[PDB]
Amino acid sequence: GMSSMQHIVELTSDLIRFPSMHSRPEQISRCAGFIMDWCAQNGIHAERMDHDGIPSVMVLPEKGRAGLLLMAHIDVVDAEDDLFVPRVENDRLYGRGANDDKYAVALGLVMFRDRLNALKAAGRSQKDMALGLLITGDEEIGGMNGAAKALPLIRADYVVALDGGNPQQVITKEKGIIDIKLTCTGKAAHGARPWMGVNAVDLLMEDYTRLKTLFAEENEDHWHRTVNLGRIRAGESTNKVPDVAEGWFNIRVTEHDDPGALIDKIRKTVSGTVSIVRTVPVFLAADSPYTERLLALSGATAGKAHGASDARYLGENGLTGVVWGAEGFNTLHSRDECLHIPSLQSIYDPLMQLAREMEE
Amino acid sequence: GMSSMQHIVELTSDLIRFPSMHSRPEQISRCAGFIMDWCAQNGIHAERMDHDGIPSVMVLPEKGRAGLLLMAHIDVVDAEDDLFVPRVENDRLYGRGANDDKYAVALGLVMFRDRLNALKAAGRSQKDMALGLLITGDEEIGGMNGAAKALPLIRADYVVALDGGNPQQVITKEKGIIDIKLTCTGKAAHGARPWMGVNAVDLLMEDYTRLKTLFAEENEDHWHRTVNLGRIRAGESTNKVPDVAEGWFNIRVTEHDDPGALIDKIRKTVSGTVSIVRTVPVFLAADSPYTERLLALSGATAGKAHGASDARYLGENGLTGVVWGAEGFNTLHSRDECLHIPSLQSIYDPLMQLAREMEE
Repeated sequence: GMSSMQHIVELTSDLIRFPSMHSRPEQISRCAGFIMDWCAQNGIHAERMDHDGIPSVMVLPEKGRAGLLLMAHIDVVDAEDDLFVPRVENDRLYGRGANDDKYAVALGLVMFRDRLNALKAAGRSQKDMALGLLITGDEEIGGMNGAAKALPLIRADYVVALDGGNPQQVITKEKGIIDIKLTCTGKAAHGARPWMGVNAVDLLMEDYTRLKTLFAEENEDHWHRTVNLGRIRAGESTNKVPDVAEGWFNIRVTEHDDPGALIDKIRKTVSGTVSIVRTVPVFLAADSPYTERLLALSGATAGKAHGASDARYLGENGLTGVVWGAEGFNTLHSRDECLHIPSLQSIYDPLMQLAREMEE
Repeated sequence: GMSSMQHIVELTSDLIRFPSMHSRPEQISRCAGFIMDWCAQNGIHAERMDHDGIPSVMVLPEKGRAGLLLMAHIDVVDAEDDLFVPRVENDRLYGRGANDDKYAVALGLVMFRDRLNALKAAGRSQKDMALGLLITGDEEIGGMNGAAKALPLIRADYVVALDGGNPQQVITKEKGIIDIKLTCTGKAAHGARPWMGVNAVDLLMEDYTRLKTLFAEENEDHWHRTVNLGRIRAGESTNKVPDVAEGWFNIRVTEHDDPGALIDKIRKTVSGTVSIVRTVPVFLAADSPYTERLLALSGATAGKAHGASDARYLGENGLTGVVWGAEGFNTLHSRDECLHIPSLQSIYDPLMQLAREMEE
C-alpha cells in the first residue's frame, strides 16, 4: 500500500497536468470532473456546482455543513507549457499549481479519504465526519463565481483557506484592494500641428507623479499601502493628439489605510477624474479558540500576507477562519514554482487532529 | 460666376453622399463608378484602374499624358452619419469631404467638361486638351495604391495636387513624416508585490521624456521637427505589473532633419525597441515658370505647410508641381468640415487660364 504522503504528491501531479488557467475554462471544468471521479472511486460523496461556468466541489459530512472546512482552488495563473509537466527533484515537486494551489486540493482529498476510511472501519459514515472540503475554480480572479457562491451554502465551525502562509505562519491578516480608473482629458489636435493640442497622456503622467506621493512609505517587510499602474489606454490614430487617457491602478491597503479616506485624498491630489472599479476588504481573522488550538497543534505563529484570497468571503458569511499552507519558498506565480514535499506532514498532522477533536 | 460654380457645389454634394471611408471600400469603389458614369454622360473619355481595392480615375487628353494635371482624392476620413448629408448655409458647403477633398474632384471634372465642350464647339477634341485629371482613392492612408501607381504612368508638364494650401497660398514645401512604434519590456509581477516587477509603462514614460529632448528646437512659425505620442497601450489585468508597453509616435521633419539620422538618434536615445511603421519624405517643389505664372494669375504667394499629401510622389516620378486648394478654414478631419463656396472661382479661373496658355 502507498503512503498518504505519496498519494498526495501523485494526486497533486495529476491535477497539475490540467492547464486550468482562465483562458482554458474547459480545463478548469475537466480538473473538477477528475476530482469528482477521484471522490467516487474512493466511496466519497461529493457535490459539484457550476456558476457562470466556474465549478466548485463540496466534500462535506452532509449537505450544507462541516466542522472544519478546508478551502482550496484548482484554477492556476498562466504558465508556459513545460510547467504543466510535474516533476520531482530532490525533496521538491515542481510545476504550476505545486504550491498555488493544487497540493492543497490533493492534501484535503487524501485527508478526507483517510479519515472516512477510518470511520467506516468503526461502523461510522460520512455524516460522522467533522472535516469538509470546498474546492473552487476562480480564486485567482477574485472568487465571485466560486467561493462567493459556495460559502453561503455551508455552515462551518471553522475554515482554513489552504492557500497562503507556510508551516510556521498562519495568516490572520491580508492586504485589501482598491482598483481605480483615472481619466485625464486633454485637447485634440492634428499630429502635424501638435502644439495646438494638449496631450492627455502627458496629463496622466503628471497625475501619476502626484498619485505616487501618496505611496511614499517604504519598509523592509513592505507592510504599507502600494500602488501599481496595471493598464493604460489612450488614442487611436497615430497622427492625432489624444484628448482622453485612462490608467487603471491596483492599490493595496493595510488595515490602517481607510479606503474611503484614501479615495478622498487621491481625488484631491490628482486633476483627472477617479472612478472606483472594485474594492476588496482587508482580511482580519476573528479571534477564535480554534485558531488558538491550531497554533498549539502546529507550533505556527500568526502572520500577515500581501495578497488577498478567498478568505475575504468568510466575514460576509459570518464564518471564522484563517489562511494557511505548506512550504513553497515564496515561488508562487513564478517559473520556479515548487512545493517542499516533507512539509505536507506539517499541515496534515495538525489539521487531522483538529478535525478529530471536532468530531462527536 | 456663381451659377457656373454652382455646378461644382452640386457635384461635390453628390460626391459627399458616398461615405468613402477606408472601412467602406465598396463606397470608395461606388464613388469612383459615379465619376466614371458622370464622365461618360458628359462625353468625356475616362479610364479606371484599381490596386488592392483602390481606384485611380484618369481623365487625360491622350493615353499617358497631360499638360496641366490636377490630382485629387475621393477617400475621406471617418465621420458620423450626419456628415454625409451635404448642406449649404452662409456661403459654405458642409460635410465630410467638402474641403478634404471632394470639392477638388468636382472642380477638376467641371473644369474638364467646361473646356472640353468649348473645344468641341470649336471643332477640336479631347486630344487637344491641356488639362488632365488624376482622381485617387487612398490619399488619406498614404497613396501607395493610388497616386504611387498612377503617377509613373502619366507624363505631365505641371501638376497641381488640389489638396492643401488656400487661395492665397500655393504650397511649395511640406514636412515629411516618420511614424514609429516604441516597445518597452519590463518584468511581470503580481500587483500585491509590485516591488518584484519592473513596470513597462514607467519605462515607456521615461523613454518618452527622453524622446522629447530630441525635439527641443523652437521658432515662431513652428518650422522644425515635432513629435506626437498618438497612442499608448499596456496591460490587460489591473492587478499585474505590465511587462510590455507600446507607444505610437507621429514625427514630422523639415528639409533640415535627415530621417535616417533622426531614426538612428532616436534608437540610440531610448531604452526600448523602435520599429518604423512608415516614412514619408519632405516635399520640396521644383522651381518652375509654371509656378511663377500660377502665382501671377492667382495673386497667391508661395508657402509651406506642416501636413503632407500625395505631392510627395512627384519628385520620384520626375514631375514638377505644387499643392493648392480652395478655402476650408482648416476644418479638415473635423465635425465642422466645410468649403467656402465663393473661393471656388478663385481656383477655377487661374487654373483654367494656365491650361489655356498651355494649349496656346
